[PDB]
Amino acid sequence: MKILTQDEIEAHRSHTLKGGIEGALAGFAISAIIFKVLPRRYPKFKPSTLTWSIKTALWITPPTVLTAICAEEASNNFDATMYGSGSSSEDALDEHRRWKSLSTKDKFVEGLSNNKYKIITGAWAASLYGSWVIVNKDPIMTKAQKIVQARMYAQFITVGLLLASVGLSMYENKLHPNKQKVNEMRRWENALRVAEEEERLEKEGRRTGYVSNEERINSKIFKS
Amino acid sequence: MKILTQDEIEAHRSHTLKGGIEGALAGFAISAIIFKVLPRRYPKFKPSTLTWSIKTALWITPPTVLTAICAEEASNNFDATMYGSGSSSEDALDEHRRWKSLSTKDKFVEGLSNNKYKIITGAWAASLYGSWVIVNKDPIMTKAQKIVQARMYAQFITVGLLLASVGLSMYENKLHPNKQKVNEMRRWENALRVAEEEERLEKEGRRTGYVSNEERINSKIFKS
Repeated sequence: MKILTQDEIEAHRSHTLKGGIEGALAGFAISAIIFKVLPRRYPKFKPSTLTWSIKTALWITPPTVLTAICAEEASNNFDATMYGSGSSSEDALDEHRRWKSLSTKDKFVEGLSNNKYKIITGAWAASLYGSWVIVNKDPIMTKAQKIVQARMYAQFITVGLLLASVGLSMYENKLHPNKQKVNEMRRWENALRVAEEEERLEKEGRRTGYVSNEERINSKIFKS
Repeated sequence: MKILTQDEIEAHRSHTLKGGIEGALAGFAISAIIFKVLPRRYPKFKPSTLTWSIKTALWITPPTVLTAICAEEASNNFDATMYGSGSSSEDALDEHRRWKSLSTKDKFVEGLSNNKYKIITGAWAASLYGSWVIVNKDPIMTKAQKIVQARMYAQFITVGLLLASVGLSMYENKLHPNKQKVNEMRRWENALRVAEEEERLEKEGRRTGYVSNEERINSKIFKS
């Protein structure tokens, strides 16, 4: 019946929202450019069906992240009131509340830091094509080992997307986005099957061999 | 007309709640019995990986079908705990829902038919082991080749589960604006990735050349 509100201060990432549209256009450019780095020099990589899978999970993130902008344009009316004197009385007390914080920078670390991480991630991708041209001193060896070696670093740089992804859904949990902890795990248990499935090819798949691999046996039996 | 009674003065769809709980305890029996039929005759194991996945999606289906019981026990009961208000359009709206039917017997086809389909489905499972006990072949052929033949009927008998599934989540959309559904396509596009992935192994498996050539190998060893 008589209950006041608690911390009902209307304030969100409206400042970063402007960048939300700039990131949507960048996702379409780097999306196709990253896949060309390898196939750019060579004609057609036989194992190109691998890089083709990740390209599917990248199209679902950019169109959904937009949900942060539509939530702001709908929540607080952008055309509420411009800047003018008039007779303000309710907003007058809004200033007495910040007199206890005395820290306006609190909102600055939210935008300023974003511009930094924004570029730190873009350079984290080009490191793959720049690592080949800048340096490349390898003798005649099975180039395939490099194709399956990429998996190693990938499995790691990949989790950076999953972890940062769930944290976005668990945040909305505050008000009432859904109910009963469920569904969420759909992407953790599902990514596990498509992952463990690739192993059946490493154990059942027949590997190759050469004159150097057979010579390594002499050093193995040497153990006594 | 002296209150002779008979058995029950009601036949609402809720009458199915009785079998709803009987199914939860029933799967526990067919669950392990169906998996033993094949490995029971085989003195050794091997294809336990293909059978371990199909059994995973079956554990989450039965615990969710219960959503129909907890919904009927609350709905007809006190839905709004605190004093919300009173009756809503559900009273005047029931007028259009009452014309949908014509006779009271219409409620009998709801249960009387459920018992019929309840048996026709139980015989579709045992048909695989009862088909082997028959034993009617003097000569013997490659067994591993038959292990991949089941994939011709399975994928078909499986779709019977997917269709009946979305039909349950799509029916709620009728009168339920609140608590919308997450994303039905979540599973279709997902069931396709884990599916097409199984083909990558069929392209590498090059044991036989063709169905007619496989039988020609018997005469090939005869000629020199």
